[PDB]
Amino acid sequence: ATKAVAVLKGDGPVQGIINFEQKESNGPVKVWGSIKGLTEGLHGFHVHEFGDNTAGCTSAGPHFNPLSRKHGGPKDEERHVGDLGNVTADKDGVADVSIEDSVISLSGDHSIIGRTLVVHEKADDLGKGGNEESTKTGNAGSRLACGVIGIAQ
Amino acid sequence: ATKAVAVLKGDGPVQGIINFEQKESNGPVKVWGSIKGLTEGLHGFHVHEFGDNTAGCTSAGPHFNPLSRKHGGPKDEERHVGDLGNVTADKDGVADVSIEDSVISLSGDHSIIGRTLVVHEKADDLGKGGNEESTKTGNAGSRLACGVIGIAQ
Ligand SMILES: [Cu+2]
Ligand SMILES: [Cu+2]
Ligand SMILES: [Zn+2]
Ligand SMILES: [Zn+2]
Repeated sequence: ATKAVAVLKGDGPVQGIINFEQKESNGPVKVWGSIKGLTEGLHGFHVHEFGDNTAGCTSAGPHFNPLSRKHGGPKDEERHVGDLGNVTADKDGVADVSIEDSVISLSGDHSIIGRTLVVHEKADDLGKGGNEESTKTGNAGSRLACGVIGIAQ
Repeated sequence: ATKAVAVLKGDGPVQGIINFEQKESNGPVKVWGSIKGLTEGLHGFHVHEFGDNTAGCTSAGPHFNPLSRKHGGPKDEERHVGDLGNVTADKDGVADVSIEDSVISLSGDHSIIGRTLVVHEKADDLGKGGNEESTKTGNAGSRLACGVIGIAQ
């Protein structure tokens, strides 16, 4: 898959469309798009294991983590594959997302296709917060909106 | 993936949740579940190509057809990989689904993971409807509800 897409929808204001592009299977993938209805500031943004939205964002499970690593930030080695960090929402509550990541992929074992993109209530502390939650979730709070990552063109 | 799920939802009442299970990579996918809000009778059931929902069901594109054959029903040679036939809606408008299929898959070129499951307005003439549209859609009409097929536990 050179391209994927996810429509984030939630039980509330937050919604947005996020796009993933991988030009070759070994390449970095770029994730760009808009999330709306956020509060201003930092919000955790991750790919969660399951593409299951039967119980909303809660059925997606924990961060996608094929390597059984601990939680980190995108630049950390000790991170989970789905740790894309934070995205910032401006004053109008809008996140113009722009991330480039080389751990996640749209093909093979680290494929994020069919899994869930989630945008969180609070900032992800990037595993630097010094308590067990930090290394699990990054203390990023609830899942405001989520969507299953699907194949695009 | 041994399991997958699609939460079927659209612009009106028609909604449902369809599960997929494939016990070995080279064996059949069991699909099962219920849709609701359907008019009594038969409804086209197909996996469309893209799991792109930016435009609702409209952006999902054509029937997933990796080997370029023409539209058929689940049991034809000349079928498209996404051609899963028709579900039947009872007088309360609930359609229960049990399908075992050997052409779709949850792994490899035929993988329906990350693509869009669509329940249609009208019935699929199984491609044997005799006309140029029949050989593309089976005349199933509007996309009433759809979901991107995600990986499940
Ligand atoms: Cu998360
Ligand atoms: Cu169709
Ligand atoms: Zn994580
Ligand atoms: Zn077809």
